[PDB]
Amino acid sequence: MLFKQWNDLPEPKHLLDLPEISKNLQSLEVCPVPKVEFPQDLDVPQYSTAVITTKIMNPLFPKNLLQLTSIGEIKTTLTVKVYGFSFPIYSFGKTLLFSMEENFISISPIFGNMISRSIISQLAQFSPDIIVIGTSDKIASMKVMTENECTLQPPEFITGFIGSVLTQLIVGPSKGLKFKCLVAPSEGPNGFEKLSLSDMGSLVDLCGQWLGFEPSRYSEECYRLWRCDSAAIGAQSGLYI
Amino acid sequence: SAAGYDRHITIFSPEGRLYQVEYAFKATNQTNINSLAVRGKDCTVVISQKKVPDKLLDPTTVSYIFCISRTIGMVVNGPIPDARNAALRAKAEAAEFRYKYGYDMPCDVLAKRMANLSQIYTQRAYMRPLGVILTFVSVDEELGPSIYKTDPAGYYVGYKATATGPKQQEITTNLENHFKKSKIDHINEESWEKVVEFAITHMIDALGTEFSKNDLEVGVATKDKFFTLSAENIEERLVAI
Amino acid sequence: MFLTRSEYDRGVSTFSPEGRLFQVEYSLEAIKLGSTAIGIATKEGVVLGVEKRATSPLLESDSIEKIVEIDRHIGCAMSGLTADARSMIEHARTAAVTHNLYYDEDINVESLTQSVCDLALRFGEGASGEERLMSRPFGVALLIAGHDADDGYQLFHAEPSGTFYRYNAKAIGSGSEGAQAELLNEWHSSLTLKEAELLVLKILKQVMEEKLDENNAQLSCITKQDGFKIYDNEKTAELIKELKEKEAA
Amino acid sequence: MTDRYSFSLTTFSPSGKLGQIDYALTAVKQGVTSLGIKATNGVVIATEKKSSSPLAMSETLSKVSLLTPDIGAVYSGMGPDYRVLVDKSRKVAHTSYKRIYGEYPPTKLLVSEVAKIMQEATQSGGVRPFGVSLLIAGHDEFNGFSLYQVDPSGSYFPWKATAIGKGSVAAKTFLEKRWNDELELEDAIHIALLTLKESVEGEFNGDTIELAIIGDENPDLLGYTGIPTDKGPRFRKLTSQEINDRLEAL
Amino acid sequence: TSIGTGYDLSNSVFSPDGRNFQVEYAVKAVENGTTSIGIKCNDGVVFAVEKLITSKLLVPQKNVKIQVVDRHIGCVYSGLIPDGRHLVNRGREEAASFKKLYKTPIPIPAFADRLGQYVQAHTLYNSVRPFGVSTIFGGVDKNGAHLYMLEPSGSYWGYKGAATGKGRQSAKAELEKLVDHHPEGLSAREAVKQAAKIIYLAHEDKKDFELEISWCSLSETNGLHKFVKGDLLQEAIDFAQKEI
Amino acid sequence: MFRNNYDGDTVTFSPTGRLFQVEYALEAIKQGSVTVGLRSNTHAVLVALKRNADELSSYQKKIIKCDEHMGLSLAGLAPDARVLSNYLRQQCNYSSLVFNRKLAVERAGHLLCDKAQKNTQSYGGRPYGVGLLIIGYDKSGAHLLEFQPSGNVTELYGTAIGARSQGAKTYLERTLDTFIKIDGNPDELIKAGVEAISQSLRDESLTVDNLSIAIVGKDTPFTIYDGEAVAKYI
Amino acid sequence: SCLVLPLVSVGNIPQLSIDWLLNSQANEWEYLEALDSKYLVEFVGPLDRPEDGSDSLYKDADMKYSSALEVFYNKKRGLFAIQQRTPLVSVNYLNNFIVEIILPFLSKYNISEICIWDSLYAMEDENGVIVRPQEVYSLGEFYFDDEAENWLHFTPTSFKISVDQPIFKILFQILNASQRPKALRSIKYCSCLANEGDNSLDSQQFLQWIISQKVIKNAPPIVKFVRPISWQGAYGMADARDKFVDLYN
Amino acid sequence: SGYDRALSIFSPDGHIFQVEYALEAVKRGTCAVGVKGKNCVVLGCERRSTLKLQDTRITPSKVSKIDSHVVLSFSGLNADSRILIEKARVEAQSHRLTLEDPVTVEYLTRYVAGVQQRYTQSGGVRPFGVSTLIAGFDPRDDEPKLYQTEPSGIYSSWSAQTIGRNSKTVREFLEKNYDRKEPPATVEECVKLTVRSLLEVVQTGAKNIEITVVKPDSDIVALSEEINQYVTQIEQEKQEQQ
Repeated sequence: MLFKQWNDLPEPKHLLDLPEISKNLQSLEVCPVPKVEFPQDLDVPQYSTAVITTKIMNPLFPKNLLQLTSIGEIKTTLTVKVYGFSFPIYSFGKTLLFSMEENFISISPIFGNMISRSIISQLAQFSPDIIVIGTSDKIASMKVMTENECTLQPPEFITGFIGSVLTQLIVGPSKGLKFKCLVAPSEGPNGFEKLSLSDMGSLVDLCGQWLGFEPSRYSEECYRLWRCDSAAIGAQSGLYI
Repeated sequence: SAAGYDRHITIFSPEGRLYQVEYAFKATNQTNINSLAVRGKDCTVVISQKKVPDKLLDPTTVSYIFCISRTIGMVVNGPIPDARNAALRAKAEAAEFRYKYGYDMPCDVLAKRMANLSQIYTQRAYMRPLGVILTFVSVDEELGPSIYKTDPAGYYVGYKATATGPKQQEITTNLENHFKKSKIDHINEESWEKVVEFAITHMIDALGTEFSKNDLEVGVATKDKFFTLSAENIEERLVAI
Repeated sequence: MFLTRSEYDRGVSTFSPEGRLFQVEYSLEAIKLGSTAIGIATKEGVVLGVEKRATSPLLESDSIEKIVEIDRHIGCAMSGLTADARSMIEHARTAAVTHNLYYDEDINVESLTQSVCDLALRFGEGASGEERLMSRPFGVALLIAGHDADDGYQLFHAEPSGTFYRYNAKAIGSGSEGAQAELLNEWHSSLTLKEAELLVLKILKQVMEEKLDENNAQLSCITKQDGFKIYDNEKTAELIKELKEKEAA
Repeated sequence: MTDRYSFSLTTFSPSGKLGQIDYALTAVKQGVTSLGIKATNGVVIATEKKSSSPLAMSETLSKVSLLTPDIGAVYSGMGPDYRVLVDKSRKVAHTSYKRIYGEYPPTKLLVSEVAKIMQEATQSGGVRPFGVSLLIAGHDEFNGFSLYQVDPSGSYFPWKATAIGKGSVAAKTFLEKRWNDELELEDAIHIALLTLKESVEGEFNGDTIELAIIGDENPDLLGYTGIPTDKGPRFRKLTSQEINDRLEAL
Repeated sequence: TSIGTGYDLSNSVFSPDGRNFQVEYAVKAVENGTTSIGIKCNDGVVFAVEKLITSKLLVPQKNVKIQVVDRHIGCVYSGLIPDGRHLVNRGREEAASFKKLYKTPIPIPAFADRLGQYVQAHTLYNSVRPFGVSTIFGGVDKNGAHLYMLEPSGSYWGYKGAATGKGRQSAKAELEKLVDHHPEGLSAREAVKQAAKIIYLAHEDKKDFELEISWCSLSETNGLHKFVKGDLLQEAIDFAQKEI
Repeated sequence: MFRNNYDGDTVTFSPTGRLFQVEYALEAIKQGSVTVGLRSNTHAVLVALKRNADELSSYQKKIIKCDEHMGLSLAGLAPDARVLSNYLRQQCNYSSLVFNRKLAVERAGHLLCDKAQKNTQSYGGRPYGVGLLIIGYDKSGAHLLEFQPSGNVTELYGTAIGARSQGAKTYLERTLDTFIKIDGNPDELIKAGVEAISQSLRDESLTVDNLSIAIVGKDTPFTIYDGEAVAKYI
Repeated sequence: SCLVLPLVSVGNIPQLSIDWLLNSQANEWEYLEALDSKYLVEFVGPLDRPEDGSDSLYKDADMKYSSALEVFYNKKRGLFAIQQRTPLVSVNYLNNFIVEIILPFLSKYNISEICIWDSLYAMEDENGVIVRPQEVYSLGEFYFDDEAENWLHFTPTSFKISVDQPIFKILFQILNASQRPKALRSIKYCSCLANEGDNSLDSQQFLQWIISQKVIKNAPPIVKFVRPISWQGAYGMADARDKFVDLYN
Repeated sequence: SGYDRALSIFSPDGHIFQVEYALEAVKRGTCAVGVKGKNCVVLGCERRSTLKLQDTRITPSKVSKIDSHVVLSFSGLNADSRILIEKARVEAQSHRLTLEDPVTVEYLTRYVAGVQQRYTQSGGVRPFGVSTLIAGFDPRDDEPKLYQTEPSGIYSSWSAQTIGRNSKTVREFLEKNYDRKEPPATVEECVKLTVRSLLEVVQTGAKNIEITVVKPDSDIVALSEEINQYVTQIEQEKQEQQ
């Protein structure tokens, strides 16, 4: 190229381009807070294990093999002088599952914060098994953490809905809970992240170990779910080799 | 400091200033080398201070004085890469002028040509000015001894005698005092050796220091040719005075 | 250690810190917005099936044509942006006609697919050192079917990334995942032409929000004897009726 | 691709103003004052020759340049831009008029060409607008004497008398109070000297003032004798001695 | 002042102090390269490179760190390998053109000037980046032996002794000590021994290393650039080990 | 965090003196499968593990023939790999047709370095993100070259690139003297390469559909075995 | 009695200065408490320690993680310092953050001083609040005793304030609050002009200027500048350069 | 958002925002309706209220006759529409010269879409903010042809389509009143349907409705006052229904 455009100067990266809630940038007034409502008929004590993750980890939970069933949903509403989304909750065996759908284009992090607070408040009454599955873009390799040991490097950190859940578990209103967290490296914006084959395999192996299933069938089903045009893989087959 | 798009290209600031040109002027004086040019009755002398802080460097390879053509010599203040680039451009321009117009290029016309190139650099967005100050010295057949100087801004002008560098103000003041004392506007010596000795004494008085044979670089322009004095000639001049 | 915005997914000629090109991934995401297109290649020929997703009732049935004829021995189906697909189809037809003119023979399907992938690679450096002709990569995925003496019946999937694969049965579109799973679980080499057509219709009805009918379902076939042809509405309706009869019992 | 074009360097502000042109005007207003006043039988152009460290030769650098034997110009702003514009104006005057009609162009047409060049500069994505303002004084057979002012935007206006640069408002007021319809060339020169005397901060001698006149023909400056129809230059530059003699006198 | 924010994202931008920060960043990249030194004896030039012992899978025959431009020109560099290799290729093209035109080997100062012009031309536009290599080259011509070092800015100078890389500073001191020990002159074999000694002194980082020494002298190699043979190389290694 | 401000293009250097886009291009290699290359004295062998999108997809053509005496295997980005393979084919044909001379392996490596270095210093182009393993035989014997897309070429007896290639490289380095003296029996060299590439497998085994072999030699023209042809080698 | 509240601004100079402030002298600073972060993008991270080999600010041994919005306390000089890692969600939630998070913290510990650190980009100066670009830093002061019911007074520095700037809304909410503390007396505002990039040295010089101006009453001088260990990972792996042998040599 | 400042940038969800912004600019202009009859095509357009001091003698017609058998209407920016119409007429004449056969409706629509696509392939150009309706008959039969072309270069075939501001109401009216099984057999029925559809959004149908009728054999008759008669008859029938 003879030259590059003079006006092609990037904007400062200090502020993220998060979606706007209210069109009034000079409101000078308190902004309304989203309201979250947890079902009152979920019967939490009937289940002794709850898993909190996002939609990207759907291949880790095959439907037919685990016998997923629907019980109730979390309703989130917000009024601005209009946002409303449905959060289904699944159940396999005796274990509940929350899989929030992140979308940095249309869904603000405040909804995720409210949902995480509601879920942690509801699940802290009985203290079941807590398993956190998520991804961070600042970690070099896969990380396994518990409530007593932090394996993250000083530069590495976890942000997002999983980060909100971990914050509520550690320094939130409800403390003392025991949790196991599995974090895998990823790239991309929230709700559109991508993984690698090795990371997917490691996640599948660790999930199978922590869920108690035969490695052969579990791995076969997980691989079939990954390769069936899953959004997490992306274009690994079409871009590399 | 600059603010906006006027940091990488040459456009007007809100105060009507070109910051890149001023920063190139700042870059010119980063070599910490001072030069002097004085015209005699039938000769012109340029003397540049030579610094060799490193004894692992060959002194004979350090030179900011260039022979543009048979009669024109050039002295550059600033970094040596842009100095050599300007030297090659000046050589090409002088040769092309001689080829196209049938007679040797005078010093003022070459200075104007370089100034026009500098103006191109200062107006074009994708081109940058050369952070060097050029001084052409010759003995023109129509104007006698001639010293002309051009800067990154595209401004050129002739001088009775000139000084340049970080400590140019003291040398300029001493030259003005000498001219007021004599009121002939040039040097009365009829031999170029005497003019070189006078320039050496003036530089010693202005800078308040004594030089060796390796601390000076002298070029003399006569009617027929411009030649750079060697170490032995400078030593002979020092021994004489 | 602070949260700052990352801009590695803006420029096409920019690598992610792990070495990925997010523009191609976004192009695939755009392709996912297109309607479902299915292609099944068996020893009796290749079958293509698309859904005519009509945004308005007054839209013409023949307006939407996502199954084209690259050549008498090469048919194509598209999913994604129609604008880029038009240029890709025109280039493929031009290449086929030029090959016929200069060689007096039909072009192999693999050669045509490679040519289309070379065209799709134009957003960067060309295959033969050619310069850049596209500001952004394509947003269309192609299913190319054909028949030739070298490899019998061939079916290929071509991506904007410039890499193509050979598939026995490939479905890409809005309902790509479910159709792909059904093809993986319900395919065998003993499928006949009728069985493949019925399977395509059943999968389309499975992955369609509205009721299946010939208005929003186009079926085309390519065989050695009759080249490439597209079934009309009457034959598709008869096939749908037969599928309903066989699924009832 | 992203190499065959460049975005426009001059763009409109939300208020409806071109920022680069305004900044060029600001740069012009920071330059040395240059003035021009028209008489009934001539035009006077004057400027102050500001200098660097007093070792340079002021005669080598001239801020008043002959465009055509009957048309001259002065500037306020940036020197190299003025020099480039002067060279281009001389070349355009020769190519467009002298080589076509056999005659030098009138003042208005040359001013229009210069304004067109400057406007093309302001409409480009590769160069910034020029940073000079030009006072052009000329004479032609069918329009007599004329004085024009050209701005960095390419807008030119006629003037009976005007001034640009640092001391422009005060000079404009003084010239308005001094100019009259019956003024002559000597009175115009005297008024121009008086106006310059109020703006120079240093020595007000002939070595720091550049003055030119569009007066009558000068057969002694033609360079040859023998053709009565041919006339000498109508543009003359006053020497230092003449300026000093006028300064000592009224 | 080593980090100029706001004036370091483009190649050809002057900072308010009047500095080009891309050039200084290229210099910083050079400072992280391998140590290479060059010495000038009475009638020749010696180059020494301290290389890291890589995997044994590499062929120890075709892998040579010191680059050859022309029969009388030797060259080493520190920085980025692709940039140095491209610069060596350009130098080879220039030498070939000069010899093809004027029927004589290109003089060292002319070669240095052409290389400096080519390197400096890459600091004039924002569509290119400066080379991230410092190059120590030299040779023998009709005027004698010449040794030059060229910086990423395009500035080149002639040196009695030049050093670059991680262990440059101490090496330079050793080079200065050499000038303080042999002011009158130096022979080629003594130059090889001292180059080996300086490389051994300045490689104390640890990971085993290897030494590569080449020389070009009129009275030892008939004015040609040749690598030091096994006997003299082993002698130099033994001398360097004994000196420590 | 401070790296994010200096990784926009290949023209920008970090304050510490880094070129991050080229580093990312190099890191893009490990996203591809594993390929191994090795030669003793007269034959050069490439072994490649092929990958498929799913069950119904075909397998990627890891090894592509460049000329009767030269071939390569690719690991990394498919577009850059195809561009460089076509470039090498064109260069071999150009050398043969113009100079009446077969292209040398070292000359091909120099050409690849020249082409790759240009995109690392000029704006408007993306650096290549594919590594190559080239095997050839010429008048100087058998040669194996590893080409790093930063613009680097190394000559070695054996190596391996791609995902999980560290185990194969360690095995090759440990047993270097075992296979470096295999002269005149290409089958042993091919089996040694297969054993080397089997060390990089993780929860997978070599089959008849995901293994490809390429062999060149003195009297053996460059040939490629795939499918049933490699069934004898398991 | 003095509170330091950094803002997420251009170049993160305030926040980094906070990292300069705490880790330069970790003896006098200890972790105090984590505030509610419902209005942030709060993260979870490990502990951070000074590079010179000092004890971590988190004295308690039962905590191994960290949150975004945290408050550290200096009991020797009674200074509260806030640290934020993730930016505030949107711009219309500043009012809620002021009147629902830091509002209880005011009058929770009876703080008698507020200090706000900010960095402004000179390019986005739409309202032209900058009048003397010769200087780089700027200071403004406000007293409740000397003022009843733009509204600030600035020292002879580089620069009123723009209505769009966060500082104006912060001041409006602090003054107009119906739950404001009775012990709040003085508000001080330090601002710096700088560009985006590696602002470590810029942050250090900004902190030096703040200490020299004695904006904080109980701010001791710093004689040795020590970075947190996390800054060693700003460019990535510590030995990343050694890895690319083919690229660096 | 960060992914909307260029036409060559893909969004993470798979959208090009500049195309959407061009569509929004299109939806800002006056309405335009195209209806296909059994053997005729009707193009209706909405004219903004004419000012008192505006010359009505040479006021431009919203429907431009590209060729003796092909007409064009637009919605969006007027000057860009003029540029597109000029290019389309030049291309039609060039095709007639080159192949001795007048252009078909589909070919001309494809050419217009191709021009609009080409004006999206560079970062230094602004795409046309015009959506066009092309109507006519192929010059060898009596089959009506109506096409809609969008700024992105996408062209589609319709039987009754509305583009412009408040086009949802007219589209719903056409959906609830137009049936492809029984298209209006006569020209009068199609004209009445178009006028009634336009009246759903036009404040005053006496001076803000323009009707053009295209029939086979390349006739093309533009209705004058007659539109006022249709409006009055529709009002009378509506009041009779009341």
